[PDB]
This record gives sequence, structure tokens and C-alpha cells, in this order.
Amino acid sequence: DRPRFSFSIAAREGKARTGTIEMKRGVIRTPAFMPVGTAATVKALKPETVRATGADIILGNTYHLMLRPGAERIAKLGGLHSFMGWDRPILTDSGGYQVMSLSSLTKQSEEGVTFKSHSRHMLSPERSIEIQHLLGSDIVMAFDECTPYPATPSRAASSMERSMRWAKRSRDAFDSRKEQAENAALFGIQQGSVFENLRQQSADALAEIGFDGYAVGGLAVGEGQDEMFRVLDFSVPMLPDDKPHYLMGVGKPDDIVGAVERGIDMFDCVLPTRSGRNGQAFTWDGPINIRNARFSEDLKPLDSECHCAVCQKWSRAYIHHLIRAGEILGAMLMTEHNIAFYQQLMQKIRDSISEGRFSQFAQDFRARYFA
Amino acid sequence: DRPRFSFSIAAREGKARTGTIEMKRGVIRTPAFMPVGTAATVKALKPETVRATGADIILGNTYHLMLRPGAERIAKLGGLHSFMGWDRPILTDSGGYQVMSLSSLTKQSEEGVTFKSHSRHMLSPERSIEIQHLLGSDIVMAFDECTPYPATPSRAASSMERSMRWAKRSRDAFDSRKEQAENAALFGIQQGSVFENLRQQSADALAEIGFDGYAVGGLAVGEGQDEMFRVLDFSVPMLPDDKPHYLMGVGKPDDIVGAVERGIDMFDCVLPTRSGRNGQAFTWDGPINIRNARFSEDLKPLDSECHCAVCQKWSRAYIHHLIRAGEILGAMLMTEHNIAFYQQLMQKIRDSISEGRFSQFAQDFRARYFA
Ligand SMILES: CNc1nc2cc3c(=O)[nH]c(N)nc3cc2[nH]1
Ligand SMILES: CNc1nc2cc3c(=O)[nH]c(N)nc3cc2[nH]1
Ligand SMILES: [Zn+2]
Ligand SMILES: [Zn+2]
Repeated sequence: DRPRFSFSIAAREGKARTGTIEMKRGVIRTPAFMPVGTAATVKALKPETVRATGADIILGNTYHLMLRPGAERIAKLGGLHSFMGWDRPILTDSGGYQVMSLSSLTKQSEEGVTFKSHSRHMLSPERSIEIQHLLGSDIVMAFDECTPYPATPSRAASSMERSMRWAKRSRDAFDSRKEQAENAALFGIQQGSVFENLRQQSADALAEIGFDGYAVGGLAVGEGQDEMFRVLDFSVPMLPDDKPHYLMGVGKPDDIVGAVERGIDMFDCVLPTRSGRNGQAFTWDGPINIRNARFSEDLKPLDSECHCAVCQKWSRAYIHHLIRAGEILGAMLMTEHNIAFYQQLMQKIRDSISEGRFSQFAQDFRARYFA
Repeated sequence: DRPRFSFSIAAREGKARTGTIEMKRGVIRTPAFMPVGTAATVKALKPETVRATGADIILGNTYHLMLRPGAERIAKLGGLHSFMGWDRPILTDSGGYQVMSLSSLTKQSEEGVTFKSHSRHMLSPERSIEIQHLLGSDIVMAFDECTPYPATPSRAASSMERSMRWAKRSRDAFDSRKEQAENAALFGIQQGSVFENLRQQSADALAEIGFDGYAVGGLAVGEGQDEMFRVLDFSVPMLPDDKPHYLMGVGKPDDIVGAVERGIDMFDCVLPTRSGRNGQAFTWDGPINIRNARFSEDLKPLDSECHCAVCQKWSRAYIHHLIRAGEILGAMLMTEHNIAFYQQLMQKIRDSISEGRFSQFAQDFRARYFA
């Protein structure tokens, strides 16, 4: 039987790595992309379809689920996996980002955050870890504070310091719950905004506590790719090399490629799902907007090489019609293709690292995607 | 290879019949229920899922498709079957009902109908048959006038007489188009409102022209079940016994059972799809509204006996959550279950007629469904 958690690196190229995380509910191939399933569903897909595209793990959210249908309710119904019909690993964010993003009123303190639902609710490190336990998450995220961008050095520091205190509280809450400690994994989240010294302090604090994996927090919050990449350049090497590195909320295909070049192993974002429903399809020649009139009579599949079931069977012209009509099948087909594209991107990344030709792959990918 | 059209009756019980229609694109088991696919999609289902529920044939609409994406456009793209990915028979309504139902302004004449889209457009018997040819419909409906309910005898008569003139025009248009005449079938539509003498005149006119099948038009337009059944009692026996009888727009499960008792072989309605998206699930114990709070923690499947993939895998509690959240997967799961339920109803009807126990089935079905 598989262990609670084991990360193994099979191949490297520069700072890039490829390997596997073994957990009780399954193996995760890295670098990994996690489709987002915020309301206990990956929007417009059955879990079997999510799996058929190649996903090994999906992301859920402490924030949305604690509000609807409720964490205790999900536990009473047998946990998130049983509830939504996904039997493989699930990573859950801790709520700290979403509360500050989506809540109408918030009160922040050293204890945690109180907020008004988009009734009043509270989140603290202890309550966050508890909710993630009630959901039955396999990868639990520490409860942190995502520092807004831009931040002054003093505010970035104060924020990061609070997040490190909360990281220790998260660790202790997780370890106190024997069933959770034995069956799930806990990741810490590095903060520090764009400042190298604060990123270093945060990495040191997280490593002293000790986690199963380390996320780079506080990015993909408006800073732009050049700045994100600059911060990754110095931040990722600060993290323990032998554990996974997770870049929260990233991202566009080129962001993923560059982040892997910088040592990131795990990704999530709503882009393929959300923009799929809005008419944007990913292709190896760059994104297209299927709503455009130029596709009304185009018999080609969304992408000429894609192996997904959508590209096997339906034309751009048909999907154009569905999305213009507001048909649910349009959302379904666009989302399945985009998630499949993301998984094919991760497979090409993994295979190119394993073969020592990832640098070449990145160059070829960009030349074509941005032609 | 299969013929253009052959209807064979395998078993009878009273006025009820069970059998098959063989067409080039497939066999249709009767009595048959046709899921409705008005915008070139059965809402929220891939065609493989429509087939997996047991459907042999689906319904499309001259009216919606001629407006979006356009009949000529669909023909240029290879026809409706290729466009939407359904390779089995498709029946198309002729537009005469939908124009009067959905258009904002209409001008009616002996030539046809001109209307404003929900730009100006025209429909006539000739143009309707042509559009159904461009779509590549397998069962083409004559272009008729659906008499509003209630109608006075004089207006019902005038309307029915016009429909019979249009039925002959429909026949001639269809026969003039060699490819259509050789590969598709043409059904006539009986009119006459609730009046026995007008129903008889219309049946006689349609039989004199000669059609592959006969629809009972002008019902399911507000008259209620008692009156519908009373009109079917005398109207269906007027139609040729050796051809299929199609009751347009029916209906609720009990309406289907009673209509089969009265000699109907074919059905369509938006109820399972549309009401599925709205939260109504069909069960052998009657419909339920999955939005109701009583289902928030109910671990049972939608229906306790249903063999569909939704009932194999997900709880009422989960689907309740999805529909309350407005999630697309909720529409998907509710629609698949309801279409599957309708197909299971038709299978039970067919098997009970084949075994000479349809009367008993109808009685048992009602006792439980209305308990
Ligand atoms: C879409 N962009 C994005 N940046 C993020 C940062 C964090 C972060 O710093 N902390 C936690 N807990 N979640 C996050 C989620 C993010 N999502
Ligand atoms: C939902 N109820 C319903 N009654 C109908 C009658 C006709 C009818 O008399 N003619 C044609 N062409 N379509 C029809 C579609 C119907 N749909
Ligand atoms: Zn594809
Ligand atoms: Zn079912």
C-alpha cells in the first residue's frame, strides 16, 4: 500500500524536476496541474471526465465549502471525496486568500479573521485545519495571510511574521488530530511579498517547523510575469529541495513553463475552466476566442494536435454555435478541452525533463504559442 | 441494409402497440420517447450520454435552427447529424407551432407565415420542407397550423382545412426532392381541435395524400389531460393502423401511459430536460424537487430503482447542493437522470405490451406514482 506521503524526484534539468508524490489515495505526477473544484465540482465536468483528461489531483477551497454546503455537513455525508465522487487526492486551500478576496466585511487579528459571507463566520489556523479535516483533504494548506500587492517592506514583514506564527499554529493543530496526521499531508506557505530577505526569513521559519511540501504564496496577485519570475528566481531555491514546491494560483501556460524552469512542481488556476466557459480555448498556437465570427464555419477541431475527446469529435463551428447560444454543452466541451490541454502541457513538460530536453521544449513551445 | 422506412408491429394489447421503425440511420423501438434538441443539442448532455440513456431518436426544430445557426450553414457544414455528433435518426418539427409560439410579430396567409425573430423571416410548406432537407432530418414533419385552444368550430374548421392544403403542398415538396424522398420519411399532422367531425375530415385528407406516419397535432396546448384523452379516444382510431402515431409535445409520464393506452407510438417533450435543470427529478414514487431542504442530507440516489449512471454514483444531497449553487454539473446530472427515467418508462411500456400485461403495468404505475 502507498504511504501517507512520499515525494521522489526521478529526473532534473537545471532547476526543473520531474517525479511523483505517493499518497494513500493515489500517485501525483509532477510537475502537476490541479483543476480547481471550488464548490465541490470542477465546473461542467463529471469527475470521470476530469480524470480522463489526465488530472491526478484536484483543488478544493476551505472558504467556499465552509459556507456552502458546510464543512460539518460534508463530514456527516462521508467527506468531500464521497460527496463529489472523486476518489483521488484533493488539495484544499486554507481560506486565508479567499476570505480577503471575496468577503464583504472582514476583521483581522492575531487570532484569525472574522468575515461576512458573500451571516458572520470565523477562520483561525485551528478552525481552518479543522475544516480541512472535516472535508477529508489529502493535502492540507497552512492558514496564512496573503500580503496584498504592492506592499511596503514594513507591512510585508509584519504580515509574513504573522503568517509564520500561524504556520506553527497550523502545524500543531494538524499534529494534534491523529487521524489527520496519519492520513493527510500539510504544506507551509512562504510569504514576504517581493522582498528577498523576507522570503528568506519565511523559508527559514517554515523549514524549522517542518512541512511535507512548501508553497510560494503571495504571487499571482497583480505583479505581472517579469516580477513573478524575478521573485521565483531567488525564492524557490530557499525552500527544501527534497519536498514539493507549489506555486499558488498560477497560471497561464507560459507562466507554468517559466515557473517549472524555476523549480516549481505544482500549479492550480481557474483559467482553463473559467475562460473555457467564456469562449477562450487554448491551442499550441496560442489561445483563441471561439465566439469570434471567423469560427462560424470552421470544421477543424479546437486544436489540430490535441488528443482530447472534444477534438476527436466536434468542430470549432459547432462549439462556436453552442457558446454563442449560451448552451451548457458549450461550457462542457470548452472546459474538457482546456483541462485536457493543460494536462497535455504538463505531460510534455514531464517527458521533456525526463529526457533532458526541457530547455528545448520551452523554447519551441514559446516560438509557436506566441508566433 | 435497412430500408428508408419500415414500421412493424410486434405485439398489441387493446389499442396499445409495440414494435420498431427501421430507417437508414437506425432502429427506433416503439412506443418511443424523443429527447428534445432544439438548438442542435439535448441540453446539458453529450450525444453519447443521450444514447446511453436508451434514446433511439431525438427531436430538432426547423424554427430555432433556421434562425441560429441557419439551415444553409448547417448544410454547408455537413448536416445536423455531423454538426452535433448524433448519427441516429432525427425527427424535425416543421416550424408551424414554434413560429406562433415564440415569434414577436407574425403575418399569416395561405402562402405561409412571415415573422420577426425572437430580422424578418418566412416559412411556407415549401420552405419548411427545404429547411428540413438542409438539416438532413430523417423524419420530416408536414408544415401545419396548430389551432389555438380553445377554438370555435368554425375557426377550427378553417384552420384544419388550411393545414390539409399545406399537407398536400408538403407532400409534393418532399417528393420533388429526390434525395430527400429516397432517404427520409414524411409524417402528416392531423388537426381539428377537439371536434370529432373535423378530426375525421383531417384523418381522411391525410390518408388520401398518404404519409409514412401520422401525428396528432393541436393537443398539449392547455386543454388538460381529461380533454386530451377524450380527443385521443376518437382521433387515434381514425388514423391508418399500420403506420406510426405521434402525439406532438406529450408529455408527463402519466400522459404518456394513457396516450399509449389510446394507440400512440411516439412522444416528445421538454419536461425531463427543462424541469431537470429547474430541480424536478422524476421517480417511480412521483416527481421530487431536489432544491427542497429535506434533501440536504439525503444520501439516497434520486430514485431507488433507477439504473442510470447518476443514481449509481451520486446522492440527492450532492445534487441538491449543485442545483442550489447553480452549478452546471447539477443540470447535467438532473437531465441525464430524467432522460434515463423517461427511457426506462418507455422500456417498461414496451416490455409490458409484449408480455400482454400493459393494463396491469399502467395500474401499478399509477398507484405508486400518485400514492
Ligand atoms: C490566483 N492567484 C492566487 N495567488 C494566491 C496566493 C495565495 C496565498 O498566498 N495564500 C493562500 N492561502 N492561497 C493563495 C491563493 C492564490 N491565488
Ligand atoms: C408542447 N405541446 C405541443 N403541442 C404541439 C402541437 C403541434 C402541432 O399541432 N403542430 C406542430 N407542427 N407541432 C406541434 C408541437 C406541439 N407541442
Ligand atoms: Zn482538445
Ligand atoms: Zn437515475
